[PDB]
Amino acid sequence: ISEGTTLKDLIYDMTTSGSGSGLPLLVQRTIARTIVLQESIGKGRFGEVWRGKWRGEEVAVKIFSSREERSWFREAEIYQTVMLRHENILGFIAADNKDNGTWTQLWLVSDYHEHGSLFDYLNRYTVTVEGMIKLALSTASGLAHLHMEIVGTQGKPAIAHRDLKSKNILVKKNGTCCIADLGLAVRHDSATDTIDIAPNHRVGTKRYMAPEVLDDSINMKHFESFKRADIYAMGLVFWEIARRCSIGGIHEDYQLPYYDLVPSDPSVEEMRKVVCEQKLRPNIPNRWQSCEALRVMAKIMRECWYANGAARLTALRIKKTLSQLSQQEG
Ligand SMILES: CCN(C)C(=O)c1ccc2c(c1)NC(=O)/C2=C(\Nc1ccc(CN2CCCCC2)cc1)c1ccccc1
Repeated sequence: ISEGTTLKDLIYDMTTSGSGSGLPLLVQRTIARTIVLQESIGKGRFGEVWRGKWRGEEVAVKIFSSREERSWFREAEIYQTVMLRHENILGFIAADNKDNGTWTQLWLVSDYHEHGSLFDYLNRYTVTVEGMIKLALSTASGLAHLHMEIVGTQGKPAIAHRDLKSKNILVKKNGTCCIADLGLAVRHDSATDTIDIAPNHRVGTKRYMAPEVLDDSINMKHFESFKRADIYAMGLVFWEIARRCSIGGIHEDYQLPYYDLVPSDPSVEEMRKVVCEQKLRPNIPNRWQSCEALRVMAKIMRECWYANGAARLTALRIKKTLSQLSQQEG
């Protein structure tokens, strides 16, 4: 990397390039070994997220442990060798392995966002009518790009998230959402009908798990079942976004789905009794019937919380309906 080059210039070099893939392997190795670590920003299920600084500019670094090498490679392979660079998808920068053995350092570099995740943003701030649509449209457009498959070698395979939640979705400076953490994700090619992962066990957060996954009725051979499972998880995220929407002071306190039906850190058996056995779904308050924006969101939510997978809406359908709703108020 030559003198005077900035991170903002590097983003343009990979996005407007001939191939929509990431930065070169030698360039990616240089970036990771130049990042000045400032402070630990947060932690999830795999690794620890740290706030770094490359040539003055703020950057996000995910330091993975030597034991969790599977989670590091899966995310790095999905972010690189596919061609997926979208506005509503986390802007990947670099992936590097420093040492060897038990003291192996696994790094994952991406764009930094001051507001943080949707979970931290909603618990701290109250959204407006126009703002609520912007967060929902971006989340719908994000998964629409992931599920979209372009056939002809130069395109991208169909990817299912498998673990969609408010903690996994980050919010940008302009109030736009970007999908993050693709460590548990699954790739699919329609030309040969093959899936990279080993399908046999349940994955992700139990709170956001689909009923088909919970009662083992899900057909793991079918890729559409994984796509439809993400739609149900997106509907639970859509429930909490519209809940914090204030129309003249009237707004509800931020709570996770099934907060009154399930406690913190739930088991497989406990979540099965609410979703599968009793067929209970998150409560939609009466005040939501007042305005158009809150009423349309509630209609999509019930059309995403179906017991049957095939009956649920598609990622492009939620994207198209929200785009028409946004045009009503600009
Ligand atoms: C390519 C793999 N990586 C690095 C990620 O997936 C990843 C993960 C996480 C982040 C990120 C990227 N970029 C960020 O800005 C990230 C995160 N940004 C962030 C930035 C600032 C805060 C502080 N926050 C506290 C609550 C009120 C609002 C401000 C909280 C989170 C982050 C880190 C840990 C858990 C949840 C969110």
